[PDB]
Amino acid sequence: MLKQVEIFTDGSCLGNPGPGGYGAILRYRGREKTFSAGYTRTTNNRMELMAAIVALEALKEHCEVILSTDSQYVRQGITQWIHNWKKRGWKTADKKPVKNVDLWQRLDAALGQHQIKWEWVKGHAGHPENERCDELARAAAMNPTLEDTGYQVEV
Ligand SMILES: [Mg+2]
Ligand SMILES: [Mg+2]
Repeated sequence: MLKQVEIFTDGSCLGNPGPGGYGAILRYRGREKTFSAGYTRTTNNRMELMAAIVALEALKEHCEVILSTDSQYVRQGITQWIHNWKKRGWKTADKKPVKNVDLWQRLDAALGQHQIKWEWVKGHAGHPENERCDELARAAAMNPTLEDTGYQVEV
């Protein structure tokens, strides 16, 4: 029996690129734990990944994780893209580098540590933990303290 935990994630960004942040909630037994940090120039999609990465890397043993997010980008990557990446060596079909490969690879490493059941959510409405993660992410985007060193500036 693996430890059973719940993770909720969201990203937020004031531009594209602009200041942004991530928010994550990790719930196990009774102890609830929040994660957030703000970055001076990033994208929403990079913050969506960081939220999952940071919450997963926090786990210090093999767990059964229920991971809830409304990110259509993470969903597309998890369910549509990463299988192609793993047989093409993390390049596109045209042999080009994959966008955000630094975070996708880091997320995939953390994903391999646990038994993940993904819960895709249509929207914040009717999901209080996912809306709290948006609040956490937005709060960090309004008070950025770090640089997103992996963001390759597209502008
Ligand atoms: Mg989001
Ligand atoms: Mg958001």
